[PDB]
Amino acid sequence: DPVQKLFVDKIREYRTKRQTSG
Amino acid sequence: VSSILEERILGADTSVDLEETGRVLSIGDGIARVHGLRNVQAEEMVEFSSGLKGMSLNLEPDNVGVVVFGNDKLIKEGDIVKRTGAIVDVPVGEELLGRVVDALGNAIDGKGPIGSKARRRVGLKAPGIIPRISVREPMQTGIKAVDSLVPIGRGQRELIIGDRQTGKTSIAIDTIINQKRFNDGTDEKKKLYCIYVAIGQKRSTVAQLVKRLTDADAMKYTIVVSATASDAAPLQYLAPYSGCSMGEYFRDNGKHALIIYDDLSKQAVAYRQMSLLLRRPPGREAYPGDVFYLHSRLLERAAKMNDAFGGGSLTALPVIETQAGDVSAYIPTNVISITDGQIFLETELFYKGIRPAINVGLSVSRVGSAAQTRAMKQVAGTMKLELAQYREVAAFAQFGSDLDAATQQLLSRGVRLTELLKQGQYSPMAIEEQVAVIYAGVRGYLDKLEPSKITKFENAFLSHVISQHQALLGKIRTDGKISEESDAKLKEIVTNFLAGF
Amino acid sequence: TTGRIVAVIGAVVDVQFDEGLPPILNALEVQGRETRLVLEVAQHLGESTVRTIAMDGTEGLVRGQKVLDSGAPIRIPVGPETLGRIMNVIGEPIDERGPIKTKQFAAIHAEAPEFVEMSVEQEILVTGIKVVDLLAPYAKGGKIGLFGGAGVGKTVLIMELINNVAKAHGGYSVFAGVGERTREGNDLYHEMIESGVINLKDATSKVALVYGQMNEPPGARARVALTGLTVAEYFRDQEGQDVLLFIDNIFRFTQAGSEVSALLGRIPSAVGYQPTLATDMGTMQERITTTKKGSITSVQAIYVPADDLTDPAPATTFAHLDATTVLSRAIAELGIYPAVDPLDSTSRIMDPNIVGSEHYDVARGVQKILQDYKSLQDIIAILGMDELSEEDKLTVSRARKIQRFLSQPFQVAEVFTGHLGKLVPLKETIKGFQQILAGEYDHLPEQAFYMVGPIEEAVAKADKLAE
Amino acid sequence: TTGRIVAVIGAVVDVQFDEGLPPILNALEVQGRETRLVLEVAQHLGESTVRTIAMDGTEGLVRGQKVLDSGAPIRIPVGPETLGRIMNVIGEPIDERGPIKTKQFAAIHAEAPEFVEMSVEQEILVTGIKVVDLLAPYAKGGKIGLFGGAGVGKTVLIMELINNVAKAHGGYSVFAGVGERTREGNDLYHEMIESGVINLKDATSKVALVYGQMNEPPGARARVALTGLTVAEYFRDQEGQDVLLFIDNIFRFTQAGSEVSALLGRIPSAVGYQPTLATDMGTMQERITTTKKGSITSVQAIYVPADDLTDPAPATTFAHLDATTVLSRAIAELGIYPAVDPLDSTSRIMDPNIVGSEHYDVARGVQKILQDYKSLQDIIAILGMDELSEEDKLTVSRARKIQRFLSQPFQVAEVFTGHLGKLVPLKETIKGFQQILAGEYDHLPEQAFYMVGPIEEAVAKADKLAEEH
Amino acid sequence: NMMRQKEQEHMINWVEKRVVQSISAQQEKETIAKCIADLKLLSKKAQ
Amino acid sequence: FAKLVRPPVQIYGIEGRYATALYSAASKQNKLEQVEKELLRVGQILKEPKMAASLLNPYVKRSVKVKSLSDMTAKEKFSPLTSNLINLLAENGRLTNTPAVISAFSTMMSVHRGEVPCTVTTASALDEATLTELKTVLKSFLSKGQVLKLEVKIDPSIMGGMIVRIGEKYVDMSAKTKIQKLSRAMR
Ligand SMILES: Nc1ncnc2c1ncn2[C@@H]1O[C@H](COP(=O)(O)OP(=O)(O)OP(=O)(O)O)[C@@H](O)[C@H]1O
Ligand SMILES: Nc1ncnc2c1ncn2[C@@H]1O[C@H](COP(=O)(O)OP(=O)(O)O)[C@@H](O)[C@H]1O
Ligand SMILES: Nc1ncnc2c1ncn2[C@@H]1O[C@H](COP(=O)(O)OP(=O)(O)O)[C@@H](O)[C@H]1O
Ligand SMILES: [Mg+2]
Ligand SMILES: [Mg+2]
Repeated sequence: DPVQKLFVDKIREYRTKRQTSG
Repeated sequence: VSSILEERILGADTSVDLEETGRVLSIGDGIARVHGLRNVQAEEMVEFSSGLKGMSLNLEPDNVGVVVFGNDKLIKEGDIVKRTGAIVDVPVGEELLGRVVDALGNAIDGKGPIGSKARRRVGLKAPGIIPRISVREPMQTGIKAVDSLVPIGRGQRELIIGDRQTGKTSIAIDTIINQKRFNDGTDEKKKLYCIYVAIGQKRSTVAQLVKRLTDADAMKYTIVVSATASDAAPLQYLAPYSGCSMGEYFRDNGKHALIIYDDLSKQAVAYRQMSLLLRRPPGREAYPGDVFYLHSRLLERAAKMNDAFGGGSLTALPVIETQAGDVSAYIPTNVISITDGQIFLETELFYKGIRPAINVGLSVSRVGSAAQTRAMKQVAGTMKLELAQYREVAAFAQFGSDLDAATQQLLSRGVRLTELLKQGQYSPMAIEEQVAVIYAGVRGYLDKLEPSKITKFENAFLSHVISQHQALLGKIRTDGKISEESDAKLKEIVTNFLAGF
Repeated sequence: TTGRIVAVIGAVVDVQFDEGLPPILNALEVQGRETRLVLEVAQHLGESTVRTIAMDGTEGLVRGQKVLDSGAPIRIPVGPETLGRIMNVIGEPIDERGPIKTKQFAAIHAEAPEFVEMSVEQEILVTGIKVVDLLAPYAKGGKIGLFGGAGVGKTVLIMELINNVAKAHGGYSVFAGVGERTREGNDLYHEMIESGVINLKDATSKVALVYGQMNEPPGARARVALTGLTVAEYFRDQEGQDVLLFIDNIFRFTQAGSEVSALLGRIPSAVGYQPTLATDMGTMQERITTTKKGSITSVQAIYVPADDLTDPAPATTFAHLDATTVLSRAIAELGIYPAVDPLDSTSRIMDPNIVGSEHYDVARGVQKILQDYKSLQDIIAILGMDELSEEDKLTVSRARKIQRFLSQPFQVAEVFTGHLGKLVPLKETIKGFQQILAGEYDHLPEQAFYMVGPIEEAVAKADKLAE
Repeated sequence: TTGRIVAVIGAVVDVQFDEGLPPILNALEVQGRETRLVLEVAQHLGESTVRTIAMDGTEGLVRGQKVLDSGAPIRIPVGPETLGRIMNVIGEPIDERGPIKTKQFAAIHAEAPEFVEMSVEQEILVTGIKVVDLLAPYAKGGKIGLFGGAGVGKTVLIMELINNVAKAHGGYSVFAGVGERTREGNDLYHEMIESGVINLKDATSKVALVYGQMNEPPGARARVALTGLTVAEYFRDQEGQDVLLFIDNIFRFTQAGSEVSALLGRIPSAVGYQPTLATDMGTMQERITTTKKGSITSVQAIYVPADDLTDPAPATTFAHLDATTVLSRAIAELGIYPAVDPLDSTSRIMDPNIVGSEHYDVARGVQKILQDYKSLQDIIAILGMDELSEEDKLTVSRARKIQRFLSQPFQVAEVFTGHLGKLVPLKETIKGFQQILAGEYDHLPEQAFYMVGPIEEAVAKADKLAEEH
Repeated sequence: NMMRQKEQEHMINWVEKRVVQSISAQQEKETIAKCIADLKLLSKKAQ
Repeated sequence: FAKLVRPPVQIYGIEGRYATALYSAASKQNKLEQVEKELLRVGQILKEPKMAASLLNPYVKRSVKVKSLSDMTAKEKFSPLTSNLINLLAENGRLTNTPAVISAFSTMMSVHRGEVPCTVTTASALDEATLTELKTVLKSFLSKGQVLKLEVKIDPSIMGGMIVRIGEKYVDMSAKTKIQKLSRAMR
């Protein structure tokens, strides 16, 4: 579950761009 | 919205695999020549690196000829083709009803994704000789001419053949719309789950079609596959089998289906291109040697399973376009010698005003008396004989006078019957209303009424029977025969009505 | 010997043996399938490779599968236990009744009887049908041809011929369904089960059905008439008896051959047909002959594409036909059943050297009177009965009586008319017609003869309905 | 990258690459040519080769010339700066007026709009032509086609449709002549300058032009259609406008494909046409549909070799049209210009829900009467007209009246017939045909209805003909 | 709807374009170790 | 015809037929290794400017080429098999593609001795200790006896991870494909 590097990288970037909205 | 796209990311499959692989040697005209793939099954789905698909059609000793499922602009000599191990298969189920899917069962409707659970091959074999049982039930098409003179039982292939713009798709769509009354009612032994495969048409035409079906609220039970003109040749050669498998699911699940290929003379052209480019030997009109096996192994899945295999069914109405009544061309005869009938449409009749332009002289159904309800059987036997008598002496019509009163009677009956068979567009009629009209027609309750007015009468009569004597119609429908009481009641309604008009 | 597949181009496989090749026409079993896939060699391409035509769907074949050479051409069971069964081209039953337990096997590719075997005397096969045995007599070991479409009583005529031959001549029958619609295949199976030619209970069936469906790949619709021929060659040779052989249809035989020839890459011939059309038809129509052990008659349905009687397929078939039986719709409206047309039905043996002078004079007189009546029909229709003298009205009355007397009640058709099946022997037909022509019965009402067997029953019917 | 020419057979050049191959459909620039020569890749022959069709004559090509991979398919200028500018297949001006100063380039090989984008609305268009507006009404923003052999009137009819709709149309327009005469090319150019739709002084032009006239090599006639289509596709998508797209011919496109198919090593299909006829036509005729982003009214003049409508080219094209208006030579040799065949012509918006009961029933009465007239002609040829019935001669006279009434004098045909152009609003056509079918003009001579606009002109002509009697 | 469609179809492109430049960091050792472990598992499960 | 021993790998075309013939003939007489040595030798011997120039001109009578090849093959003292093969190629006119033959034969001998092709395309430069672990783990894929012939390749065009080919088996764990896969899945 934690192994995926680029997948969870996409997830982290989506969280960051989510916070950017507001 | 980002809160929504992270479950989009999570719901993926990141894992990798040890997979086989070949490399393209050549490409062009939509035909890759992959090299390698030593363990590739004939007719198997391979995937190119760029993302396209392919169906490894031609296993030659040194290379495998794959046919790309799309523009090969994305492919180059050197690319990697990774096999998947799976023959071509498609989703099925009742999740498709109301959707629009492409040749591979991918929703091209927007409107969300398909939620099907079960998939199914596309190259299955037809049921054998024992599973089938004789064709007995009728498929009410809602069209007066089709439903009385050239009947269509459930489990029967019935070619719809005719020149361009004579009303073939219109017949198929009237058939689709008619099933609403059944698919809204209760009994599950009369529900038909129409399917409509659109091959070679342009997306504007399929869009207008789905608009008609939605207006008539006839999509809640229809699937609409579509391999439209811009979709590469393999996706048109393969759409009919996707449709026929979506229908085989119902058939072997004890349900009743109905599949309309439109046209098949464009699947044949797509297959001819696929072959000529793979360099397979050509034949008459350049079609390969399989253009009979092609159709035959398709139109032979339309069966009527017995009661031990479920009791399901799958009608089939392949639409064929003939170049100026050239029924002797290759494909028209290939598909006329596979099916159980033909509903011939002609353009001399379409412009004389006989719409639907069916040509009862050439149209036949090889089940015949069966595949009709006893009521419609009683009416249509006499109607068929009367029309046959009319046709053979219609040549004198232009004179009429100067002739024996017997042939004058024959013409004065045939004209009324011909005018009764004229029908509107997307106005199918339940069987009992057809029986009422054709009873008023064949028993002489119009011979003294001028032909020009018959159409009026027809409509008026219907409105005067639908809103007044629904009990009589229900009596005819629930038991599909005309008991002497019902016969006399019909006579009284017809006579008294005609008197007051 | 085990070769390996090396190519799968459509329905044409190519197998690469090493140790020793199989001679052309051997059947190879493809190892690793669940349904029995059988290839049949058709060429040798050098380099220990053979191009085989596949007898079933070739999806899922992998370059490298093992193909095991059987040793002899496609082999089928041919005992008497193949009676009342259905079996596909390779001899595998498809009636869901179990294995066809037989002690014999026969290869479907056997050469025609040598010249010494051929029998030199042209006999006449007594079918027991008045019209057929009178105007278009069927010859033993002759390739009859049955024209006419559907709705005119063709399946009923087939079942009646089967029954009559099984009773009169004590000879079994066969039914090779070349390209046989699956729906119509099932309907024919159940029609026979009804009429009783096939019998599921006691093993006293008179037909050995053979079906190459319309969806089976082309290589397995050409070799189904050969399966029927082998099943019937067993009865002719190993049991010395007459046999029927219905090949419905004999245009789909040429169609299957043409498709196979195109697949093997051969240049198309005149109209797109295979270059070997004539020889392909010959090497199958030449086993249907009367040797000294027995005989194989054959009633082959014919489709004439686009009404072209010059088309190479119906032009290559007619070079073999020894008869004809033009079922017509116009004669079914009158109710005269069988619908066999008397004026179109030809026959090569309708010659006084073979049938006999009496038979020939009677048949020619019937034909002439029927032609004259057909002509007078036009005058009557145009002008009226008045326009005719009695020198013509007598011929009209005789012609109506004859047209009636040609109708016969079949045994299998009891379900329709209720009447009893009458197997009128040849002599009775000849006497009846020779007498109706001699005016001996010009007074009986026509309905005396309608649907009767001999003439004596017509007399009895006249007496009954005249009181 | 940079490859080499290895073979030059006819108008097909095989180029060998040592670097990475260029994908299919790219554009390759042959170096050292006075006039820009652009090949398009169409295959990958294996062994690091490619095979390309050339858009200009292959004179002077030398085995070994260096060839530069452009990188992307043929890119052409687009925008409102290509209005009134003639263009090549490769978007380079051929009007001797200097480069096309634009900002956006577009690649001609795009994809069709997908099903979710299709627009399902349709409403009649008024072309001011009696027969067309009556029996085959033209859907606005819907593909149209003008079949018919040679010399029947396809070009004159397209000239009329331009003359009327173009000026009477707000949004831009494009005319993409594919493989037709060059004389007609400059005739159109001059006519449009006269009309003012093209101005050589201001930026007020409304029509862009594209020309692959038939002196060009086959490689450059299979693609000029795509150049014109690209320009119009831009005016639809990016400019959010209404576009008229005239193509003439669009059979030269399939013919020019057929010319090079054989050299590309392809077995030839039915009638010598390339095996890939249907899909090559589909991938083009489905970038012309109206979508939810903009509207294209596409009028295409489709040749018909030897007036055979069964030929694979027109037979295939019939599936890609809304309104098909089949000109006929049997009717053009009676002097009934436009030659339209009232019975072969068809339209998708000929349903009473979209034209109403009056128009629908007028048209169906017209068709019924014309077909009945055809049926009688079989008889009049044995009897003679005198021996006919008395109710028939009425129908034959009415059919002749209608057949003559469907003719019309065109604004561009003032030089052929010497007449004056006429337009007829739809309501008036319906009025006239209602009256003719009802018998209200059964007393007038037939030659009163020949080459007249509204019916009132028919009565005036009947007068002026009876005066000189 | 239209606004949401625009929003999401821009979000996807923006973030993917950020990622295709974020991968240029120095995480190579982790990727190589993970891939060698994947080889371990594939080889084990490949026979 | 006489039974012949098939190669381990199948090569197709002209070179395929000639290489198969030579390999089967060499397997008999067991002269495979020395046959490959002589094949490599003729490789260069057919690249000298005079020989490579006179064996392309089509106006040198065929018999002239055959005799010149025979004379050259006496000086180089080839085995009967290799001399016969050079002759054969000479008079069939197919010597213009001699390099195709020997190359194919090499691929026919490599698999005979069991050296499966491999390849590891890396995101960027790679260490050699990493290459050590790579080889030691890829050896886990072979059968019992085979050998690994790994041809490394650097590739920054991919994003991360690596692409490993082994014979045919192709395992792709490059971050680039992961990115496009994710974008596909969540689109
Ligand atoms: N029952 C009818 N009454 C009146 N008009 C009809 C009827 N049936 C069909 N038409 C007309 O026929 C025209 C063609 O119809 P349709 O598309 O069904 O034929 P088609 O052969 O499928 O056309 P194509 O072959 O071009 O796809 C339609 O415009 C329709 O108006
Ligand atoms: N001897 C007969 N007596 C009465 N009716 C017959 C006779 N022979 C045939 N028929 C009629 O002809 C029809 C023939 O149908 P069938 O044999 O099933 O297929 P086909 O119409 O192709 O022959 C039957 O339905 C039957 O009513
Ligand atoms: N409305 C018209 N009135 C008179 N003649 C016409 C009309 N339309 C076309 N023609 C005739 O047709 C010819 C032009 O044919 P054209 O349309 O150029 O052929 P194509 O349709 O093959 O391009 C003219 O010479 C003219 O005689
Ligand atoms: Mg249609
Ligand atoms: Mg022109």
